Amino acid sequence: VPTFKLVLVGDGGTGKTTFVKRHLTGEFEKKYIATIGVEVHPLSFYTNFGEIKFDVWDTAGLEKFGGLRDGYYINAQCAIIMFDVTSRITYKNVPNWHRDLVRVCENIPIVLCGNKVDVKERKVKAKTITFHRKKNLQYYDISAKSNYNFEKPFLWLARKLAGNPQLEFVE
Amino acid sequence: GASQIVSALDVIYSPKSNNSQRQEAQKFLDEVKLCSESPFWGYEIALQNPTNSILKYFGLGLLDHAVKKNWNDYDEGKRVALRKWVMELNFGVQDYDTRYIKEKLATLWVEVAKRTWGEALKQTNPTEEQLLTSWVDMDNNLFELWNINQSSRELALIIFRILFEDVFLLDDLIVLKRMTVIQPLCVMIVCPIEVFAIKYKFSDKWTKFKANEEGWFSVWIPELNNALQQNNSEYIIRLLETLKTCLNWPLTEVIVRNDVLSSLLTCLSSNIPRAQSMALDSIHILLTRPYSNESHYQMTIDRVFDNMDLLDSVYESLLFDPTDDIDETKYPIIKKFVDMISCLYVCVPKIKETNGQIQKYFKLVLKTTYNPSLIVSGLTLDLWCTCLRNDEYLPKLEKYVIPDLLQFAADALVYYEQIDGHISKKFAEIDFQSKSEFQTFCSTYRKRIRDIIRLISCVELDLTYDWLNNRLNNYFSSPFGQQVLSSTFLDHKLEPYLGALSQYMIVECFINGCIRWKIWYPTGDDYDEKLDSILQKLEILSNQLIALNLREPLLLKKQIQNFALFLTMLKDNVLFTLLEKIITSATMDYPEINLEERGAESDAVRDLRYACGIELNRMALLMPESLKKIYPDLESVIARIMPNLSYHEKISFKSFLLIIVLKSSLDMKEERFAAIVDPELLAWSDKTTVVGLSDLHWFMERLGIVQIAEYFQRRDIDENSDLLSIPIDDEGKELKSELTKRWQSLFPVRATRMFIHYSMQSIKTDEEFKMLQDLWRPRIVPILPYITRLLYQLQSYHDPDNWKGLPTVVQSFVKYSTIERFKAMQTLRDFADSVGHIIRYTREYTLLVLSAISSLGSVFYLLDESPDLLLNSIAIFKPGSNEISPGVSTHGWKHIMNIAIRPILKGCPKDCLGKFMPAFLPKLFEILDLLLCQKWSSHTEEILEENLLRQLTTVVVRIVIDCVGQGRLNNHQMEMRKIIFNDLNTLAPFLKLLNHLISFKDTKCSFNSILVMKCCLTSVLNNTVDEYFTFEVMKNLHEALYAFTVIFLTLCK
Ligand SMILES: Nc1nc2c(ncn2[C@@H]2O[C@H](COP(=O)(O)OP(=O)(O)OP(=O)(O)O)[C@@H](O)[C@H]2O)c(=O)[nH]1
Ligand SMILES: [Mg+2]
Repeated sequence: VPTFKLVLVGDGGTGKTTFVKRHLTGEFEKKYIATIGVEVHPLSFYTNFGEIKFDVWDTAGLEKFGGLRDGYYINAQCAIIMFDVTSRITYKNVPNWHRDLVRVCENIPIVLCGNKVDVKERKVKAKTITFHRKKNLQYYDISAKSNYNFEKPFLWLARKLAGNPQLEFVE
Repeated sequence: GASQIVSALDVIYSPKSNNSQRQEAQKFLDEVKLCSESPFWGYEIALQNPTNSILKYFGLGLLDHAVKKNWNDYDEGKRVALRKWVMELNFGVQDYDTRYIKEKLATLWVEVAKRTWGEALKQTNPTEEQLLTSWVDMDNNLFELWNINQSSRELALIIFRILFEDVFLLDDLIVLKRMTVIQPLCVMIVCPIEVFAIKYKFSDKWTKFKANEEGWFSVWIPELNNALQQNNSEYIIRLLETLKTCLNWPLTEVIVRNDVLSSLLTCLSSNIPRAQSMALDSIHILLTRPYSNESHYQMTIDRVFDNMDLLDSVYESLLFDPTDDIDETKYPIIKKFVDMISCLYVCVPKIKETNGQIQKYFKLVLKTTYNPSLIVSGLTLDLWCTCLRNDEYLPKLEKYVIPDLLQFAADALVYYEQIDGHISKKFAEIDFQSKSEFQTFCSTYRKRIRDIIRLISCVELDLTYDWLNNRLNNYFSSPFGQQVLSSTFLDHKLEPYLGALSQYMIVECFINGCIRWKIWYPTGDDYDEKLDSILQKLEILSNQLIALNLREPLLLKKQIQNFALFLTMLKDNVLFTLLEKIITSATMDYPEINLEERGAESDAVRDLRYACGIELNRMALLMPESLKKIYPDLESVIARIMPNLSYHEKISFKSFLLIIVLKSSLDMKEERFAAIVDPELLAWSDKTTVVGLSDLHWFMERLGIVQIAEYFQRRDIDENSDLLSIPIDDEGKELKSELTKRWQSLFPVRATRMFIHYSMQSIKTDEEFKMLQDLWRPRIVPILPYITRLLYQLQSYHDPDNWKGLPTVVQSFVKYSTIERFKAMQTLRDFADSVGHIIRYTREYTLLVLSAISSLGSVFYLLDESPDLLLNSIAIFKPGSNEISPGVSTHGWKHIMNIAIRPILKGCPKDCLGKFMPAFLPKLFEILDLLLCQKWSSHTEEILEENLLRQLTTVVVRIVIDCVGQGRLNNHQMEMRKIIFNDLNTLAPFLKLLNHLISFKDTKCSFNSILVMKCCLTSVLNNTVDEYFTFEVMKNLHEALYAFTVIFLTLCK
């Protein structure tokens, strides 16, 4: 079966490690724990066209702790730029993460995710998310606390990688 | 040993390693990164391990950390050694270096350049050593790098890309401190020395930093041209990536001298999609950049507009069939291209059309407007609107594009989101997240299409009129047109109805255009006969539409709403010939359907009639004088129509007559007013009702709960049975209809509200206002007690302690009837919900009646019983348990305060304010205090309840700030403050209410109350009030702290 290395990147404390945890187990973590270095978590999905695996690299989002800050992107085959609508600073750093990312891997599919959409006090709004409209990035509002868009990023990336828009997940 | 580093890197990058040993290796490598001599180790690793890309990248990462975090600590020797190492690594690039290695080498070079390049220029005649430390050779070194080999050429291109991005496009902190010496140096290196001399007069110390005399542009562009001819795709893409960053800032002379735009156009005509995207971005940048010399700008726009055939060919090449699967490699390019084209229209007036450039441009824009995607068309709709609304362009469009743009806009005014398999949906799954966004965008798109049609009608009225006649005639002969004409009800989700509705929206747009023509035409001597022709054409169009005898109620509603626009213009005599048709067609009977069964057909007919009433009343308000000419014929017509018109609409037409009678300067107002009104308000004074209102049991009986009990008995309904499981039957429906019909006319709250509201809707003079007050005082003052009794009953209805006297059979039904939450009934639960709806609807209309009576001013406020009557009705006290109005919904209190109390306070005349407020406010504040205290004592559906409580609190806060304002004032607040503060009886409960607001859990309410206090402290203290304030306010309690300190300092004084 195919294995695609996915690098999950985003401003620290935006919910990167909660998202991959939620995909590993249906649980949810309340604590904010600063991830140190990178966490490697093999994900897998079942689809009408068999099985695929994402070897997700959950990178640390803080300057203090990013070990090989951008060395992790080497040989990446997809990426997710994670920011949370609750704070506009995390979104303002999206272009910086995109520079750091495409600089190491040119043509990989990249998905832009707005996290923590469950809370009604979103400070990032549709009129500001045009960054994705500009960079040809696929955007999704998501929440690790709500499954409504919890599978869209991986679905889109699987379609792009497999070259098969008809691919769809099942469980 | 480096072998340790290699092992650690393998541990990190090895898939099989667990995260714990990854943490171990990472900690080791962080210590290495933090070690002394880190840059030297990085350089050694990078130079010695060219084959292992991971390890080389790690070494470069060490160097980058050194230059990016320790540049301040290093002395001169270390800094020059770092520069030497970076330059040596860059010159050593080879074909086997991966792309990211080249990117990293370029990043190192750019960092060192930003931090050292040209720092010596700030001094006068810098020494040779100062030149060396400032990296005088950088340009010469790059020129060396450019010629080493192909890989070094690509590396140099990357270096330029990153350098210019950081210097100009991004907010780099290190550059903000050096702009004055970096940016001029960039301009120097790219531009020839001669060109540079023109803008800058600097001395020889600068020119020594330049090695390529002609500047780099003389190198990149010949390279780009030679790559294009050879069709070297990769090299073209790299060159465009570098060039895209350095077209905005540099001097225009170099751009023109090298003929950059020619190369960009050649790229754009190349089949390479990446090259096309880069070239479009570059051309847009080149068009929008600031030009110091306008001759160059003229040359640029002339070059673009002379190649409109090339752009059309490019667009044709980008197009693709989207039916099966949209091509995502070219769709973004199409969006970008069409985005560029939409920005060129500002250049049109400066183009000298020698060879039909403007014609070709506008036809190209129109061609891009036909694009299947709605985003692509939405890009150009704004262009079309702006071009149409600026008189400069209209000659050009008129001669070129208007007749075709009209046809498009007409054919594009459809409901995309509801058409099955529409080609536009294919792109919706890509451009939009969810159907909500798609529908919102479709609504905006159709709005802009309607604007286009409206403006085309305004500008080209005759052409559009001929086109419209032809279109409608062709349509209503088509089989869909015949189905629409020969049918009474259509699925308003299917092709026939949607098509007919689009035709009627087009007609509406034409009418709006005709209206705008009155303002748009320059009011010359020719204006009169032109407007006469427009009126005749509109009259003919309206007669043509009427002759179709359309009966589909939901389309007939749109037809009526369109005809409403005609009459804004049409003459007095034709006014009747149209109004009679409107009235007699909207109020037709529909034997095919039994009305009041709440079926879709009955709802459509009800909406039709309600909209007809609304339009008639709106028109009467707008032009009462015109309708005076034909008023008796309107009386005759409406009398003719009354028999088959339901009460809920008898009122809506009588209000229209009333508006004409009052505001049309028609003589003998009093008798007509009596004839219109007295029959409707008569129900209030009915003696059985006057006596009945004083008993709650009679009120329940009239509401029908006794009949509900009998119905339950005849069906053997167990009071404990779950009503939701029991279905409604024929007797249930009949009883529902009977009850609602009898109730509606028993308490004519709607009739009163309509008559009072429209009567006072607009007044010209205080004399007319006095006349209206005289007309209303005899009829309202005797009735106010009964309206307040009705409200009293509706309040006491919600109290469970009250309906305890009713039969046990119906207890659950009544209890359900009080449910608050937010189609035809099917179960007894729905029946109870409908009874609750009846009660709530009557409550809302009673509140609106009380609010409307307030607008009569002296008639209401000046009464002695107004405040007691109004308050006793709302606040239902009970002996013992002092809770106010038990069982009434919090949403109910929100509506009460928002509709009745707040407008009544706001509407107090200042001559009557002396009598009303001193008797009203005390009890009002006391009631509010007790209320909010009781509800907050109790503090998903629970979250919704809390939100409603917070809403009610905000409403009370709004009332308070209206009363005394917040921390400037107006006459109302200034006048009221005298009453509030002078009357201790008012002040005490006012202070209690304010304090309770201050201490409540909601942030906004508490903060706003704190501001009110901040604005109120200095006045209240100016005896018993003082002590009460001190004690309670202090024990209760960021300007809140400021107010607390002021209170302490003042009272403790
Ligand atoms: N409201 C909301 N909070 C979330 C959501 N997902 C995660 N969080 C919060 O995010 C925090 C988890 O911290 P992390 O996931 O480690 O933050 P991070 O993005 O991984 O950043 P680093 O730890 O620095 O790598 C918890 O406090 C959660 O409450 C979400 O979907 N909605
Ligand atoms: Mg984390």
